[PDB]
Amino acid sequence: AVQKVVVHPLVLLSVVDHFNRIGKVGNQKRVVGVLLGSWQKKVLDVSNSFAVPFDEDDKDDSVWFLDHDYLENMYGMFKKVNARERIVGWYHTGPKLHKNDIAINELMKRYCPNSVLVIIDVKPKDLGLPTEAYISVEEVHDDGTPTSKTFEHVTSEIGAEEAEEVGVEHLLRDIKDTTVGTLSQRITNQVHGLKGLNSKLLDIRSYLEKVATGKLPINHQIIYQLQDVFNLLPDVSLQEFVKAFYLKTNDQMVVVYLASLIRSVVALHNLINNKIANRDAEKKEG
Amino acid sequence: VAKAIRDGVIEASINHEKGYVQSKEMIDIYSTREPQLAFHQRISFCLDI
Amino acid sequence: TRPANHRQLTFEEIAKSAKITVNEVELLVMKALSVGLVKGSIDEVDKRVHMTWVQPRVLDLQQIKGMKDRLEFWCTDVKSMEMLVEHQAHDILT
Amino acid sequence: YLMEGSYNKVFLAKGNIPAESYTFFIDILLDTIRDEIAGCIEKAYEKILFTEATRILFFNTPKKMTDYAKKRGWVLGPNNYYSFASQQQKPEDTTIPSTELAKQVIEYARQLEMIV
Repeated sequence: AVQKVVVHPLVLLSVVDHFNRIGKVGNQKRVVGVLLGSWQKKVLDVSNSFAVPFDEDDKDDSVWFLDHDYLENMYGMFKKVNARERIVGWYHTGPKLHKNDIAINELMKRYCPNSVLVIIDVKPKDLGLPTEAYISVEEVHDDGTPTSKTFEHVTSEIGAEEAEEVGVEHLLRDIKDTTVGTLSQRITNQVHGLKGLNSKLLDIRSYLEKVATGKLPINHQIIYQLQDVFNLLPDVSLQEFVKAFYLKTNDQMVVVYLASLIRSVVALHNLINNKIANRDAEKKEG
Repeated sequence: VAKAIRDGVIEASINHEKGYVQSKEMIDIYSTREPQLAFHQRISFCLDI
Repeated sequence: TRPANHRQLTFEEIAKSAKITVNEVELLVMKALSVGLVKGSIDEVDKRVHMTWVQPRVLDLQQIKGMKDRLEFWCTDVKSMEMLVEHQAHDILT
Repeated sequence: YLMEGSYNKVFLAKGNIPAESYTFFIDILLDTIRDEIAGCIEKAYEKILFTEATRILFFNTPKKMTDYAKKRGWVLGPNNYYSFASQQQKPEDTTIPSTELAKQVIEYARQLEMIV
């Protein structure tokens, strides 16, 4: 169905300022809007979006209000300026998914049979991506219901277009990477990976702590996946693995040795050239 | 021979009752760690120069 | 029952546990490999079985605490390596 | 003679001194040499006859061989002694490098991309 979704910075800025301008008026918690984008093969692209009047009550999670005519006429109005765009799904800025999401998704599945839900965090505090992508599906199991509606995650990333790229480059004057080389290849890849892995393990720790003491709704799929995780850890004490590891490392170090030798030779040549060329400049002054 | 064996000069063993010395053969030095060090030294040198 | 380390088991153990003689045990494991219940490989000349993967199962609430403890002393290695790599290569960029 | 393993000449000359008594130091040398020979025999042997130790170490049959073996424990009797050696501790582990080699590569990177 869907493999990857790509998000442009334009919709992010639109989400941010919509949240600001609607939350300044009063103490609302969640806001809703509709996205526009394009399809190609199994890859989805999001270009722009517009807001919509939405109301929800904190007293109960079964009462809420959206506007149909607003959405219809606003889509018709954006049609007259660019016909390539089309309705693809909706977004809500909630920190975490709510109970009513299934109902709203069913409500606006009429305009797009393959609606995709997107969650944007407006005040991130970590290095992770602010966007999360979900798609509805029907799940089946042993007993309880033949089918049940459930969300499933889809990989998301932030893309860029040429004009958008030059705009965001002009906007990001203060912050720019120091060097491109082993620096950006090391810190941006390895340390952040350790951070993310530790965070994930902490979250699963928290859920496991919630069980066998507290609420205790023992679920079995999580247990099956945990067994699969704990069974897949390799063993590094095997003799053959150690021998192969040593062989490959010894094979690899020779190349660095050779490159260092070449660099030393080039440095000596440069020193000779500079000294010879510069020693012949003092006598010209007389 | 014993004194030579004790300090790690050779890896052989001798049978007093019999008399002969049975050398121990073990070769596969490329799987050993030591070439890594033997390259580390020169690499550091070439980086300093 | 057996731990992840040292999962190799002999023919006579199967023969005693299943109350059959040796000559059929191969076929048994063959069947156990055919229907995909367990994944592994089997030797003949040395009378050994190398067992690799078995299906998961449900288990009570006093057993998951073992997995919780394993996560407990798993997270600390990641944290320690994080700190070591961060401190060792500080001046490469502040 | 003492620098290398030749030991028979030491005890042979210990009964031949042309200078004077010198007996205050030859006894200390004898004790140290006997102790180090006992230390050496412990390595590279899994079988030896009981009388062979009496031949190698110059106490012949004074009952001191059993007390001496009490000092250096040994294991078995039946006119035989045995020793066990492992020496596989250093091999079969790649975890021990995993940190020092990471430090070495980090050092290479650090002194490879700093402006001097």
